[PDB]
Amino acid sequence: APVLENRRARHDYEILETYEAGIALKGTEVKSLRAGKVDFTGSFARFEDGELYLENLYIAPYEKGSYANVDPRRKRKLLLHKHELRRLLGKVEQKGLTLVPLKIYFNERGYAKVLLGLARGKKAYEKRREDKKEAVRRALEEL
RNA sequence: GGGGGUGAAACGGUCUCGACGGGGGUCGCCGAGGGCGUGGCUGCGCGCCGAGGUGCGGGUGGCCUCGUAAAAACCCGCAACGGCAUAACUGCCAACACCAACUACGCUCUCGCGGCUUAAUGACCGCGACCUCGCCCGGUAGCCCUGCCGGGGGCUCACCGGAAGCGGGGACACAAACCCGGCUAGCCCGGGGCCACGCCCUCUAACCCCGGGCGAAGCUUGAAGGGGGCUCGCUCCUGGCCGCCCGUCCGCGGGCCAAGCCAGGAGGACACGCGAAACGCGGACUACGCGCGUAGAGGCCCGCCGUAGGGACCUUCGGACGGGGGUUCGACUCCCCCCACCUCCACCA
Repeated sequence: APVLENRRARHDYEILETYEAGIALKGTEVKSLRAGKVDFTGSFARFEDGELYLENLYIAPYEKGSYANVDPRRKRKLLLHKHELRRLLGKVEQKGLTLVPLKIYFNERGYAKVLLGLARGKKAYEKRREDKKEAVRRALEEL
């Protein structure tokens, strides 16, 4: 369906700030999300950058047999002017509240976008002893 | 085996709200103290020799060219530089140290009886020692209080000793081999007077200090002065020397002074100064030597905004429907047409 979502932050983690970005991609992914595939892969980013390069994300290839696609979890440009794209960047390197795809989707005109945020929900902070039990019961179920 | 469903949530209005990459602006980064001279000064300039570099340069012999000409080298560096990146740790496998129960501890440092400190048990303390040390009194040797008034402070186990008082043991680690407290160093022999409006003989000082004497030998008082003994002119300052010629070199000329002498005067010292004159009109600047013309890395102005060049950035404009060509804003669709993988079709050798 042309609006779906990525639940890897909605029972697992969830957001502290939300943003969205258009993502150019080579047409070979379009029918698969428009029909009904979704993703849950761990996106990351690396970002001493002018824009904000996302690392990893499946829209899925469209398929019958082999088709003409190339792996979707490659780098993609992210639409938004540099200054407020630096607002999405503003906390991305804090290693604890971290970049997540929230909802892959298309706009009304059929071009692809991703709702994005920065999130946590397992533990108050990692690498502590105390709150790891809440990261394996609770933060794989609730939020 | 081929033809075609189809790889899009819109017949076209399909301008992902917003990326990039060319613009519109910039103009700071950006081969640069935002400049450069195709130009000028001082009676027409300027020297008496000297410049240059390999890719980018530190260094280095004046290699060498060689004056109508400021024209062609090199050892070594730059080469060297050990650059990773989120949101879920609790798993695999590992460990920790002194004493008097007893042999010195209260026992220094060779012996002998009691005590009783864990039984320190004849070494401590109350005491019995040859031989040495100490207190306390006496002597050769040591005495640099060398005045009197109260007391000649007064003697050292050094060299010898327990006698007039006495004690430990092989070390009880000394103070006197020079001392306290009062009168001007008294009592008294004796040296001597200098420096600050120059000093002292006279003076604020019985003239005096006090180095010093009797158990053994020689420098001052002064805060102020008329005259004298000392090194003095009381003490200093009035005119000849000297310092200087004004863009680089000078034609034509030549006086005075900050200040000591030789030598006269003036105030109370050497506490701080009484008016004749050092430059001025010009003679050149290779146009009077070797030379020529912008000499060849002096010193300041005058004239061209030196280009906005040399660069890279924002927003903003141009966008990914499997690719690939039409094209009124895109266009597997409206149309030509390439590949996946399926769906429909005329066949045995």
